Amino acid sequence: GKCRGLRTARKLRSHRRDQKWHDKQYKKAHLGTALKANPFGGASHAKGIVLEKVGVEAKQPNSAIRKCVRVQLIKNGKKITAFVPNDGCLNFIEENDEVLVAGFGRKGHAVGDIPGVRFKVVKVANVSLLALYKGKKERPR
Amino acid sequence: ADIQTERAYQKQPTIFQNKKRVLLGETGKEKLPRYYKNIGLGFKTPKEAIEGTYIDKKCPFTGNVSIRGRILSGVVTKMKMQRTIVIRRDYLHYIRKYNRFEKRHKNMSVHLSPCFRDVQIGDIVTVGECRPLSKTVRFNVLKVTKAAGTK
Amino acid sequence: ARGPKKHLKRVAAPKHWMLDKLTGVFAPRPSTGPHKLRECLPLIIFLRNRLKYALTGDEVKKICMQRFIKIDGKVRTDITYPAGFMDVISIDKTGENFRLIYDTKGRFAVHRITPEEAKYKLCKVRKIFVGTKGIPHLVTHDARTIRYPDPLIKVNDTIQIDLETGKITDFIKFDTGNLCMVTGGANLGRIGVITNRERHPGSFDVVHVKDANGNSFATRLSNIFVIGKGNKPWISLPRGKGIRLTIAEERDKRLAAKQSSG
RNA sequence: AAACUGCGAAUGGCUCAUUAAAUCAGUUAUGGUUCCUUUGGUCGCUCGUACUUGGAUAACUGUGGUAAUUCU
RNA sequence: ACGGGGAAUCAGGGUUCGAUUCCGGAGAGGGAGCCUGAGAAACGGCUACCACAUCCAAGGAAGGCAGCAGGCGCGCAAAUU
RNA sequence: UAAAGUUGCUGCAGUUAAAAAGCUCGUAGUUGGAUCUCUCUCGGCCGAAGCGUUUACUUUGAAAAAAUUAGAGUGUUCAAAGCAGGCCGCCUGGAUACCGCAGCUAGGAAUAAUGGAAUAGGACCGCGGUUCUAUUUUGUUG
RNA sequence: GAAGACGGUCGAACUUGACUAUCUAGAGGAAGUAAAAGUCGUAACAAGGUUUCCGUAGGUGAACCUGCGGAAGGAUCAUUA
Repeated sequence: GKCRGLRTARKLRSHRRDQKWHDKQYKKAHLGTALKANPFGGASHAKGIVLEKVGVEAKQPNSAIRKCVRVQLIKNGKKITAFVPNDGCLNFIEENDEVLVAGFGRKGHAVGDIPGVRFKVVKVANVSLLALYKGKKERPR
Repeated sequence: ADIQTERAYQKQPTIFQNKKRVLLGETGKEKLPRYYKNIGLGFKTPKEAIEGTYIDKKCPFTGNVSIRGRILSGVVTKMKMQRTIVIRRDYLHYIRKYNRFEKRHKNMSVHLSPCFRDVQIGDIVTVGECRPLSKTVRFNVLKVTKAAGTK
Repeated sequence: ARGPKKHLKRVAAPKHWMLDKLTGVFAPRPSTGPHKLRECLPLIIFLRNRLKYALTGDEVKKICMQRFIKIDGKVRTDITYPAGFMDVISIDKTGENFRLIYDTKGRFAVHRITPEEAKYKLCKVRKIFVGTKGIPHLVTHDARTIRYPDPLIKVNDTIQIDLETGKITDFIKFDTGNLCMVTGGANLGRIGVITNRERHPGSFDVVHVKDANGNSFATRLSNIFVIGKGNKPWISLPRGKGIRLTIAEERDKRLAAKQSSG
């Protein structure tokens, strides 16, 4: 059982401090290895240069070729695989051009079918993918 | 005893001991009145301070120390320094989240005037705040209360 | 910081000035003078915010530089001159005299006094000391030094100063049973008879005071200003006689006054 | 106008790199210190050319140097 | 990691945040040393070194926007010379 | 941040879902059984009348920037706001509460700690006892 | 009363030999994870065809096998003077 004494505040506080490190979320947030290992470096978005276009096979229950791009982040130079969400949107991206990439929605975790992909392309050539998909804007020549 | 143990002469700066007195008018020693003051706040000057021969400029009673500020208490923990002791102040600090307390302590170095002869380890001392007397010392022992088990 | 500060932010100004928050970034930093920065009312606040004789600081300066404003019988042209407790402000052009006197809310009231009352002021003696080959000296809260005071005058007493000559004409001792105002703390601006003084050597003496309505409070001795011998003040008091109504009685009085009109 | 003299330029504004009982906050102390200014006091309290003393230097005039300066 | 007043959230309890207009501290590219002054180890003061950098007739001279605008760079990220 | 009683003080779990050390001793830490209902100034209504071992606790009282928060008043045209305003020169605001912890203060005395004499070095007190106060009651050490 | 010199002091910095972190157009080992939709077997789940598992030690192209001691989470809560 736990200590119930008027002068056990030190023991209770120290035990909570120690046992908080056994929480995955707390340790990830407060240890610093996750921020060092995070390609964005704690940022919500990041810019990169599209190194190439790749096709990732969906995980076994599903069958599809998810169109991603290998990009290299400008801020630090890391190589990232970023999903290109909608259909035909891979036709908007051209190799060796600027691209704004966000997280995939699960805070550094792969989403759905696409394995090992935790980033998605948000903008290409400083115009959003949603504007290109709907025809609101066009690629700058 | 041997008051003059330092390289410089030891004397109370306010007492003139070189007054001219004829030999035949001697009653006891020629002339050495002892300077002492009564510190405030109801504290009693120790008898050893009034009838002593020690020279201590940091003494609250016969020295050049004015007591003002906080009056604290502690238990004597160490007496391994010259005219200085280390006392321990124990207290309970409240942690609000757990609605509880924890034992904390602070060690305080206080000047011990030689007027308090026979001061042991573990007895209570009432100290008063003064000007900085050294790097770490800012309190002077004003009262000594013996420990409960001391016969 | 290096050296002294010269500005006062409007929000760091004393709250009893009743300055608003949108007029500017700065409040008029009181000049050095007889009264402390937080226990004074600058001349600009008095002539602009309280009396509405001026709309801006430029108009306050225009009034002051015509030498129309006297403080304690002397013309002052400094618009941030610190006027404090008991100080007499005379505007001879409009023929009006005021005495800076605290409200029961702790604010300096616009308290108009007769020209006969404007001839003198009460001063709480801050210290008594002997200097200059045995000459006794007295220092008041107003920071004026008086040589050769009465031998009976002690610290915490109240003297009466004739502003024309600036010498003591009367004095009240600090005794139990004497009327007093409170010049600081939670009870600032309250007037009552001193009941008892509990002494704490090496610390702050506490003085207990009883209102004219029977309410008892307590302050530090440094916040007590003896006003009159017995229960009779030696100065005029504001419309509220130092009796601090609770919020319920204030509400009731306001409602009664409102319902009496129309 | 200029220039000499006096005063301010140590305030304000910016930023958060440093900094882990350090800063800071509340609480006290300076009887262990300094304090321009403001305000009040003191300022024939000293037993020993005056109906006003001396030499400069700016500004100004004039001569200049350097590629170049709020140089001189 | 500037501290605090405080902010977000919150049944009770808490959790996180506080560079940011108020108060206190610190700094003025990095260190160091001073002059004047009541007050500065001041940088819209000086002296030197370190880094960067401006003009030059090559002898020398002059620097300090974490002030207000504004520019470059950085970046996901922030306005008028 | 809540949801997360998935960090649990309130308030979680540990047989088999993750989990009690192989087992004992043991210092610090934490927690510990009953018990105890004048006032050495006294003057013919007033004051030199005492934290009276102490602390923790509790209830006060001081003292504690403003802004923010809560909150009183106030038809910004409503509201976020603001600290204004209102009445035919006059009248009225610019409140108040809260402000952990530590420090100061004063009542209570349950609860909790602590103390009082057992080698009597014990409480009250009549009787004594070996240095020594610089005020002596009015022509000054005559 | 200037330049200047000596000696101190504060002391930036310089030369010199010694002690952290990351990008790699490089090597070089044994590892882990995912896709194994391929081979070699069959270790485990039924007494899984040698009951399984734990500690330890040794040996195997591999799951594994064997010795010693333990457990039932056993395939026996039981076996009779």
